[PDB]
Amino acid sequence: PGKKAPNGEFAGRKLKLKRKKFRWSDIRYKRRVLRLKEKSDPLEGAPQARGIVLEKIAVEAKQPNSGMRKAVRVQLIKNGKVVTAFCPGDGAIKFIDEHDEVIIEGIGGPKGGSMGDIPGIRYKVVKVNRVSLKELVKGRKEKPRR
Amino acid sequence: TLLDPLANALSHITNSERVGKREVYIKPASKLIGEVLRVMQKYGYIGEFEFIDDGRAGVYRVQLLGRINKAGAIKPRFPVKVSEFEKWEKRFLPAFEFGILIVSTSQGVMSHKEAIEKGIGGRLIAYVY
Amino acid sequence: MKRRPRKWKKKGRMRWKWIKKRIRRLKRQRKKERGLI
Amino acid sequence: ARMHARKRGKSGSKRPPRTAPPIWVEYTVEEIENLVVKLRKEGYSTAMIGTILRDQYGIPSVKLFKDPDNPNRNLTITRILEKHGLAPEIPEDLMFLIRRAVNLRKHLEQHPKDLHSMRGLQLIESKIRRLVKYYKRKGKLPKNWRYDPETAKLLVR
RNA sequence: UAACUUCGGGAGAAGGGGUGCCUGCGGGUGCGUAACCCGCAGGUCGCAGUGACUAGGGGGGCCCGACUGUUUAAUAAAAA
RNA sequence: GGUCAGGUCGAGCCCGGGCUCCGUGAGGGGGGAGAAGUCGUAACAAGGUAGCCGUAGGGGAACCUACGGCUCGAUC
RNA sequence: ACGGCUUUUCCGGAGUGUAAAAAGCUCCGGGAAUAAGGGCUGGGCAAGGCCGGUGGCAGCCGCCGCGGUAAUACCGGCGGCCCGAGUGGUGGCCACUAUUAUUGGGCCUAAAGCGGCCGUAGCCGGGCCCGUAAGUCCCUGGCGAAAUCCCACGGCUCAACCGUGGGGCUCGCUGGGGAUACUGCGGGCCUUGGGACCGGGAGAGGCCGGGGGUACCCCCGGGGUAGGGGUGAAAUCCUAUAAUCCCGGGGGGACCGCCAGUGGCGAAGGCGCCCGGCUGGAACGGGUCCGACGGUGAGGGCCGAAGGCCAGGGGAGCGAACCGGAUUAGAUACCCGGGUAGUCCUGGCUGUAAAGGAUGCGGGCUAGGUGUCGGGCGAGCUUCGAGCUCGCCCGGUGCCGUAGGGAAGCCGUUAAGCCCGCCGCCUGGGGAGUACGGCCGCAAGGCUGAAACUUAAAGGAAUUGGCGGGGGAGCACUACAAGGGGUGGAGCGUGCGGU
RNA sequence: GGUGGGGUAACGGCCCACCAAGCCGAAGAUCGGUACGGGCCGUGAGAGCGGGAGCCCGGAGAUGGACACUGAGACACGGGUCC
Repeated sequence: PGKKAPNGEFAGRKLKLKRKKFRWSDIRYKRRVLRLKEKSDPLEGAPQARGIVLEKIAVEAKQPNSGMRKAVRVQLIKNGKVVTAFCPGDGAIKFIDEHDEVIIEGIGGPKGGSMGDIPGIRYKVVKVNRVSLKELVKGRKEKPRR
Repeated sequence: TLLDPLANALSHITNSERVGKREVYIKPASKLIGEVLRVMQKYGYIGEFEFIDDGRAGVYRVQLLGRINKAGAIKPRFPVKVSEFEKWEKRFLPAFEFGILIVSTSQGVMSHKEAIEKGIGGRLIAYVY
Repeated sequence: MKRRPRKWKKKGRMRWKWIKKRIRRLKRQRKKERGLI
Repeated sequence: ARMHARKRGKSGSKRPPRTAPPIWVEYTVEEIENLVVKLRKEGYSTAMIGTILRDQYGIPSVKLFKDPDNPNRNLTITRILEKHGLAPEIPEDLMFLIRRAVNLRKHLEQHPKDLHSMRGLQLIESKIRRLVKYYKRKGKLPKNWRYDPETAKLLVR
């Protein structure tokens, strides 16, 4: 309800102060500057991580969908934190056993979180015993022993 | 309160041109306003203008010809060199050499075209197109 | 308390006055538990 | 608009554009100065002196007459008083504001519950401080001059 | 010089350094080179300088009674 | 270069007090997801006592009542 | 499929290359001989409405969405579309995003104007004249290494790469000369903005003091007998110790009925009996006075409904809590009968509201028309009234409306239009105005104020329909009203549910 | 900050004796977090935003610290001493 201020020739200090003050309302800038994601990231800013399978679980699909989604509980070697990782594939869960090391990798959801009808799951299994889960599911490669 | 008599004059001229008036009065008057009006009259944007004494700063009676699309003051009065006129032309004008940027220079008040011809800079005070 | 007039609308939510009363009761209970009285 | 009420009243004087005194003025510069001195000795302020000159003596304004002792200046009531050694010690508007602030404080000490009059007093003190700032900048008041209600009583008296 | 707090306290919380003798200066009140008190620099001795005498050990939780006070003279001083 | 004295820079160890954090702790508090549970029906129509804000007091729960206020109130 | 042709590449040799090797380069022999994968196929987005399998499972899905026995969306086969020695997946930065807005965003109803004023630094500031060149502009010396960037030519086959020249970059610093329009600084002269003063008027503006107005409650006396009150219906309650009701007196505490009006005065909150005293502000008419003294204002100060708290008074009527009577399946309520705090005065604290015009404040400009309040001017009436009617100017206060604005509702000289200023606030919905910390308060509470995690919407305006224990017009014996005969009670015929 | 010195290759509270209360700060002191600085690099039509390991210049370090000898140059990565 007025002309946007300050506009004077010698008001650069006030203009800069106003811009700096109101740039903190931007959540992206604030998170990047304060390193909030690094403070709570289980992967410690890594694109991929390695861990050990603790157990195999199934998750309800969110409404209005319905179905089982097979996932595993993985304890990261980096810091021992326990996360839940999805197992993409028609028969992926069959190829994953107990006490098997796996490579978990982010899921391409909005921002950096979950995707689809499986909230609470942010990671997916890519490699099992240094063998790719896609090739394991498609049958081109045979799972090793470890 | 009143801060920019020149900006008031240019806004009044623009409003009267939009509403279709033929004659306007500028009050209070000043020598900068007179120089600006002289430049616009030379470039053909306004008709005859006359100074009237009233025991005050004075009044300017101006005749309009319906040739102005938009006239406005430039604040802050940015200093500009000879080689920096292109960006201000892009900022304030629709096409190249369309309007005039009224600039206060050390040799007087003149349009940016005459300033470029003389090879001198100044401070942007107005724009008319 | 800061003003959030968007919360006074009753579409799919209970009354803001009673929400405020419940929150104040909770705050007093927490202070009493912490001993600040 | 107004300083505090923010109203847009426009009542005031409308002086015609003039450069010389009108030809029908009977008195001259010397008699005008003598009349100004006589009215000041009678005890009128500058505004009342000018009003009396306009009303009774038919003198439209003293400012229309050129100063005989200064070619670069026009005549003025305060200038005449100061050249005759009768100018007020402090500016008249400041004196009036201080006087009515003192009177209002005297009323308020008997009526402590008059909060509206107290706000009026606060506005009067703000005006006083504005004028004091201006006169300090212009050198019309000593650099150590300050407004204090307790010492304002002696100035009023 | 802490938690806590009734903002008064807790508190001398806790904790750390110094302390003799000799030589000579400075300061306060004072007329005073009378009397009392407070500092400074240097030298020096012992294991130890408030050298004897005089002279608190301290801190953190819980129960009860708010506190000072009174009581079974002659087995109970307390939460009574 | 040994030995005895001072004078300095000074690692390491110990004690006390600040600051930046990090891990956990039986047990409590609200918050969010959960799908086809129990109690009542608070709001949306004048929602069946118009709704709502501020303060205050009560009630298993939505909620109820008192004073001041708005219409983001239907009929008249 | 047939008949031909070369050899980039591959294979085997000779020179040249290299410190010596290797690669490369020139030449001979053989021969198409040695060489294509990755994602995708519902939209966004180019590509199939084909077939086989699963059947709310398995699965897919960045988002919207698909899958329930006729799946173009899952798996597979056959087709196809994109790039191609590359093609997918994840994290990070920029653009996308005018969702960080100097250029260049918003704040009536969607996120957002401090509840309201005074004012300090800062920022922005009226007209003219002279002086200085600090900012500003022009010219000229010393610089801001190279590489990197752009162009032309030249050398490795062209290119990448390198060389020779020109320019740019290092957001600038510094030695001098010139200019004076604007800003800054110093001086002079002004009145337009803002203040001061005078005149006649307007107003529930505020404080203090004194007189009233009915109404209501209680007490006394007289009259008069049986009910009174209250509700949809009742009941609790009052009443024989004489109630409700009428009349003659006494006492008390709140509040100022009609007139009263999108009327008036205040920064806002708020302010209606009369008279006297004190006191604040505004409008009008001013050839009056000062001479830019101005606007907004981070911190800070003052005022601030109701309610609540501390201390002392008062307490008629209402009335949180509470007690009792009703209704209901239940009714901790709505209804009724009582009633403490409170509502009232004095000295203080709290500083909160849908404190709303959901719209910060100053200035200039952009058609009008029509009410009303105050002042002034002109004209006409007059019972000569401080009276009436009409017209004009200024300042307040309403409605309709043109240009224009907006998503629209609507705003539209009292802008939510265009322009010149200043401060405050907003950056998807929750978590949350919460947790921790700090300040103020006797307390209740007030101000400041996040994260982890969760979510694809939340939110606004408007349209069609449907509904309302909303309002109106109508219609109907599968509605009623007025009537005639019946079913439902018994046996049986028949058709259902169940067994 | 000063008056007088010491020391240094050199000026200097760098240090010492004496004399005063100064110096910094809402135009963001002090404290805390992060970080080698620049030429440059990535992106965008531009304004701008983000990064600043590889090459060049400048600065630091040689397991964490503290000391010294020799030399124009070190308190010295492939010399020395102690913890």
